[PDB]
Amino acid sequence: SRAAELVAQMTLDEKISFVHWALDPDRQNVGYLPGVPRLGIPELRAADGPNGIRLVGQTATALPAPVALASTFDDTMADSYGKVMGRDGRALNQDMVLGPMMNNIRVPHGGRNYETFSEDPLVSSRTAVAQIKGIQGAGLMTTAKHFAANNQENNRFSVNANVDEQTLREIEFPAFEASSKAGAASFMCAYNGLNGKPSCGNDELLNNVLRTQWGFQGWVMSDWLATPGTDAITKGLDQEMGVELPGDVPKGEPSPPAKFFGEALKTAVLNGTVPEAAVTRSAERIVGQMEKFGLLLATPAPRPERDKAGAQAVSRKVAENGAVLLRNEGQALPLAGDAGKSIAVIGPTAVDPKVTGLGSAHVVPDSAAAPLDTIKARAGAGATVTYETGEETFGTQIPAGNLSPAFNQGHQLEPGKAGALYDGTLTVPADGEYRIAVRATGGYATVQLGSHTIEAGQVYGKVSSPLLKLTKGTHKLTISGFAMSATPLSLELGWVTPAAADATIAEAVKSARKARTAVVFAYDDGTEGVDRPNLSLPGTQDKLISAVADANPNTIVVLNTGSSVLMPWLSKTRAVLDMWYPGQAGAEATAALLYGDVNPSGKLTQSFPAAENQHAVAGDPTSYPGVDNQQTYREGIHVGYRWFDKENVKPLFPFGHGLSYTSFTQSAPTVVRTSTGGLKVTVTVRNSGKRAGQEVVQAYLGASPNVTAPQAKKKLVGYTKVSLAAGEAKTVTVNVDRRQLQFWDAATDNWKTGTGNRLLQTGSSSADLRGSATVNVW
Ligand SMILES: OC[C@H]1O[C@@H](O)[C@H](O)[C@@H](O)[C@@H]1O
Repeated sequence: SRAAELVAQMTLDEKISFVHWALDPDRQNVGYLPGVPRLGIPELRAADGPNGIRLVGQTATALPAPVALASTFDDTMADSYGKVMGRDGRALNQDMVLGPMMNNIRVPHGGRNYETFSEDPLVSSRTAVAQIKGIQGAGLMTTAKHFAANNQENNRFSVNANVDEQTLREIEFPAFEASSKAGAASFMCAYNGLNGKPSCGNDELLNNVLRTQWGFQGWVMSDWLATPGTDAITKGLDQEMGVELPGDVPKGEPSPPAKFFGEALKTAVLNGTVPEAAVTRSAERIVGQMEKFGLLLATPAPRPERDKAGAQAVSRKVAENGAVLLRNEGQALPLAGDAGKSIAVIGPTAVDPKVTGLGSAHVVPDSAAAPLDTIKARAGAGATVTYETGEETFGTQIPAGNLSPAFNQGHQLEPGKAGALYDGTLTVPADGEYRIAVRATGGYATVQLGSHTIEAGQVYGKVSSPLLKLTKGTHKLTISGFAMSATPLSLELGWVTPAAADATIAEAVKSARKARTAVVFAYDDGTEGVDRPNLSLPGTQDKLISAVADANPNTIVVLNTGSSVLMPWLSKTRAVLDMWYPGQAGAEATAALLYGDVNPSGKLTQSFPAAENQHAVAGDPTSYPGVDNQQTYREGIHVGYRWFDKENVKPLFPFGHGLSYTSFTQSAPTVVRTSTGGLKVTVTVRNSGKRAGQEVVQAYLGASPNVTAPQAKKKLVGYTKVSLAAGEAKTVTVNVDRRQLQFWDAATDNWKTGTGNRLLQTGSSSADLRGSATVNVW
């Protein structure tokens, strides 16, 4: 390997150039390094993110949400997803993607739950490794993130999470451990603290666990402005990400200075307070990955062009395989015969599709079809398909009546500039619930109305419009923002009053009375940076669905929601199809699933609570979100379905749930120990219905009678998805790795096998387990 010898030839300045990301000269991505031309080491570029390459001013494939990929329960889908991402990044001049994210889904409100995989470590580990191998086999480096315990957005910049060792080793770490062992090029350390030190300054995490124990060969970068000090380079952090940015920086200006790993690091090396060996080691790790990826060849592999058609096909297939049919009463779905030829489509995401979540993972595709249009196509020319908005997101510009001083709507700022924008008062005509709508183009704005903060700008979608409970009278309103370099910032301030919502609802209801079938699209607003304030659909969408389902007895809800959501209207509907955020081909996939051209086969990767405050972290500020910047993961390993099982609570929908348009039968499982002490579980699955479909056979193991440490009531220990023609049977193998039969023994500081007679259950969801065997584990 040449990397150590090349670094040995570098000056201290040349070494320090690798350890802090600078701005992209092209002003598109997250970070750039200049390399060292005299040594044949090229530039390095990194872009977000976990569901496709995000570049300012350059579109790329917007894949379905990470949660949708995980809900396929299919490692081959993750491989395909990764190959598309890697090829797009290579084609678009990048060398790394900043993903995947693989934090556990712990908090139902967690803003970024859409951007990660599961509440279960096995599903997270399998999805992460298959995607990383796909991205890296296409030539692009990955960045497993956010190491570790970044399971919420609330106060992520300052909170410290105290997590016991067994919980870390069994729940949060497995996907990172598997990603390290699969050769992920890099890790990104988390904003939050872990067990008393910032993750990005935690030697136990980044050196002892990650390197001494797991053997990680790559480098660790910080999250954006998460580096805690210059000394962090001696604690396992190799690379500082972030600089101060008023907003956008024009092309041709210098990159703003690094805070801790630039000038300050040079000063600390030259005065002896940081060993030069630490800089050398970090540069060697980076350059070693560049070598492994072929970047140090005198003549490197030529970059590919985009394969837009193949990317569309994979995006479609993932959405078709990860959508979850939650409810389907009396074969309401698939739509067929007259029921499929007279439809009232309702909801804003039927015409402005919900393609990706909000935040750094947001991707704008070249184009995305509208579900209204793909439903119209599929229903056929003879059909009647109507459309009503149902749920307005902007409403109308707030009357000048209600604003003091008046707000100058529209143009705010000339390209480049930042500023305060507005300092004034909003007068509310009547106590009620109002959407307050902010529509920014050409930059970003931040609106503070009373205690509420609203961010608006491209990664936050076309409009930001939270429903706020406001009393009659005045409320403080301040605005500020910034323009991008090419484009002035323009900004509109609107509202949707209670009356305006009722009128839009009534118009939708009328269309539902007229059609045989009502298909209501409903969406949520999960974002990086803050958690959802509650688990309900935002706005007035509950009231909409309830009114439509009261008026039409054939109401189907299509969810474009990133995580769990409450469904108080559930019993009034006949079917609910969860498309997650389904990516650029989501509309095509949605029409195909609705008509049964594809048979739903996704399963949930997380538990949906039955009530706002009944879930694993509810009712305890020291567990969520923390107090005085401190939280403790008091549930331990009993998170997600493990918590519902421990507490004997029935969730709205359980882990592993997902219906099909066909039926399946399963035999009892047969089990044989493998040569490594794992298990090979065999189940014969028959499609006993009339349609081809896929089933996911899930294996759960009960507690060892020989272990006194915490154990889950049942643990997912393997799964295998199978495709069956109508009438067809296949004998399916479910592999159980030896590690799944073990627990983390916080005495021995090591894995220990949980021996003795244990219950093995097989079936098609955590709540539909028909097959069983006693397994004597040894
Ligand atoms: O965009 C750069 C980074 O921004 C941070 O706010 C996010 O936490 C990271 O996931 C992302 O990669």
